Amino acid sequence: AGSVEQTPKK
Amino acid sequence: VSWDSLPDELLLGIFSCLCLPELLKVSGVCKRWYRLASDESLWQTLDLTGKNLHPDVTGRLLSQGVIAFRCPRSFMDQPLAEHFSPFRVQHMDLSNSVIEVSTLHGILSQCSKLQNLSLEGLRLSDPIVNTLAKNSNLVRLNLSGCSGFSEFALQTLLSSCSRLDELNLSWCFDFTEKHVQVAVAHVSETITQLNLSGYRKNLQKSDLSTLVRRCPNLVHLDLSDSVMLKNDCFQEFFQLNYLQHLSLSRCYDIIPETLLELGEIPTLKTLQVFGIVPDGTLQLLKEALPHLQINCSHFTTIARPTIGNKKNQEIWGIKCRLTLQ
Amino acid sequence: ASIKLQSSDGEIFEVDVEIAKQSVTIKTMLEDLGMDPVPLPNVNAAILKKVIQWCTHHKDDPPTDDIPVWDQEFLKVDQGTLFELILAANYLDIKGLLDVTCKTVANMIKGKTPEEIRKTFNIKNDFTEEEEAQVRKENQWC
Amino acid sequence: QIYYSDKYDDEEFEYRHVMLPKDIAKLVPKTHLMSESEWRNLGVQQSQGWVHYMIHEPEPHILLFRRPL
Repeated sequence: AGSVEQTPKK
Repeated sequence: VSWDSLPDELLLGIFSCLCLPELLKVSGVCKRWYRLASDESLWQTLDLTGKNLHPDVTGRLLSQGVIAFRCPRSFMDQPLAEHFSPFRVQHMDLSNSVIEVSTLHGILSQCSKLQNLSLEGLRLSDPIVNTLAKNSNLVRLNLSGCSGFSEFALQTLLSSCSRLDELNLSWCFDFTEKHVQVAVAHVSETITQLNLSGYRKNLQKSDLSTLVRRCPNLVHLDLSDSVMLKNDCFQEFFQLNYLQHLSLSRCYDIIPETLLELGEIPTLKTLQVFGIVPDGTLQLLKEALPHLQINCSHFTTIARPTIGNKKNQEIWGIKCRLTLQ
Repeated sequence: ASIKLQSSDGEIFEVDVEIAKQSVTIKTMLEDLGMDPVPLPNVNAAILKKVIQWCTHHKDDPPTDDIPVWDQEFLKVDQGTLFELILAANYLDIKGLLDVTCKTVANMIKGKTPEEIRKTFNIKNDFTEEEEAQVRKENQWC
Repeated sequence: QIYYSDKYDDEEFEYRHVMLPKDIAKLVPKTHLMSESEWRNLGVQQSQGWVHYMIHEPEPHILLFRRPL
């Protein structure tokens, strides 16, 4: 499970 | 000149040229015109997209013999206060509406004739899903993003719909591995389009195996966001002699090189593999597999009533005569 | 190539068989019962002449929304004529003529209030005041 | 290029909107909403469980999301 699914930082 | 002598069929012929609000206006002319304005022949196709209305009204409109009902993104956030007899509706889109579980149940409990249904984005329940199983002629069913029902209710529905052609059962967020396993073990063998994306860890390679074993006629198979699927599952797709459209986006453990195998599937036309091709390499994949269209379809068409051409007001190819535009 | 039709009042019209074919009634009358003219007891000479005029204009047409320019002037007639044309279109079963005539009457209905409708077409208004408000109530939703 | 708003909640849902640049915005469907597979395919990057639940018609380039608390 590569590539993190989260919002990019500001 | 007396127009009262003019036969019913000819008034219906004139009425059929009226847009919806114009049609309701003329019902307030006489008891005869009122009778004919609600006829049947006039109410076959109805589009109320985005309409805020009481569910008693929608029940009443449906009781007039609506065959195709387009009503996505509507608001029916009041309780039903009336009882209804069976509806004739065969094609219905209620996706992404504001409607309570009980109201939805009230409407659907009167439906047995659905051929095409979308409840995409709606909270359901076991009684809803169980009552849906009355519609054993369903050809296209969209339950994408739906929730509130058990794997037991799902099984009954899937066992009833033994002629299903398109199933979108993706992103049902409260699904466990039980739902997924019921899905693959109970979908009709007739299915040619399946979207079962969004289950990640709850969908295993063995589930793909079950599916392929049971459903040899798959033409569209969308298993986006299924982390457990790697290149060791790829031989499963070769058991599908009709497969044309495969999606494996964000199946992160797939090594980009191994996608070359899928180029050996003789019937394959398109492949979606968003999120797993390293930046600056996509054109390599494309040029390596030039008989395929790769990453050109962001969106699913599976059991979707209305797609593309930026306007489109058709519901599974049916243009609705009565509309608020 | 040519065929004869007799109107209700006795006048006989000679027309092309393909033009007369546009009428399904005349089409279904030509298979059984032979020997010209074909009696049409329900359309008179005045209306039949108009019908034949129309069918001649649309003889090469292949065939919802938009009354062609020619049909607009053709239908510029009194309510009596138009009323007869619809019945003739229905009796003779001419789809395209039924289409444009019905649209024309509907275009008259478009805009006019339910009170103007019972006047401009002279229609009897039964059950007023209570029922009329109850109809308005049922259609409030729209 | 893609703007991600701050999140606020009610007793039931957390909410965010996403502002798309013109090139991505032109791909946004007009006739349905996007499942998570679909908005991720578009390039939208956020956490799991966000649901594109309504179309804001005046501004198609703005995507409205919510997720259960």
